[PDB]
Amino acid sequence: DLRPEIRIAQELRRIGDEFNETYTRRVFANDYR
Amino acid sequence: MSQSNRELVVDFLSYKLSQKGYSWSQFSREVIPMAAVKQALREAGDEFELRYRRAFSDLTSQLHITPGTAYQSFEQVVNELFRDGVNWGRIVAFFSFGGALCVESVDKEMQVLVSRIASWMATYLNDHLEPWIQENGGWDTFVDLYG
Repeated sequence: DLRPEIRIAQELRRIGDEFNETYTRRVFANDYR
Repeated sequence: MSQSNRELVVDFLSYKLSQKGYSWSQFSREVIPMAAVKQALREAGDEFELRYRRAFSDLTSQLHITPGTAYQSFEQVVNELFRDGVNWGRIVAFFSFGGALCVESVDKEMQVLVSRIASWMATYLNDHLEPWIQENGGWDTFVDLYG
């Protein structure tokens, strides 16, 4: 029951955070040197 | 605030418009070249879109975009996206959203919105994202992490 602007914005937030976690995880996983 | 943000917005929007067969006038290492920043953003945007493009489907219809209501809808979406924090992924989502709004507006013969959206994006970057960007290593760091 969310207005369009909020529904879209929160979907962008969720996928944006997921995307962020993906790259953060890649850095930590490969920084032995 | 630097002119870098506007440069990134124009490059990114021009790039996304090119992927839809459109050409836009574009008018209206602790240190790296902006060319590398643009490239990193283009790449992140593409990976982001390939993974989640269903989220940008018919935004113009969903948000009932018209020239007179575009600004408000854009601002509300971006303000809520960053309501509880900022991070590089959300910034990529922000660029992707602006790109999709631009492409979909041209698709509906509302091409006048491209330069406007570009301006609203630059302004949001400089007035609400720049403080965080600078405190988090700047674009140089975005590249180090997403490049």
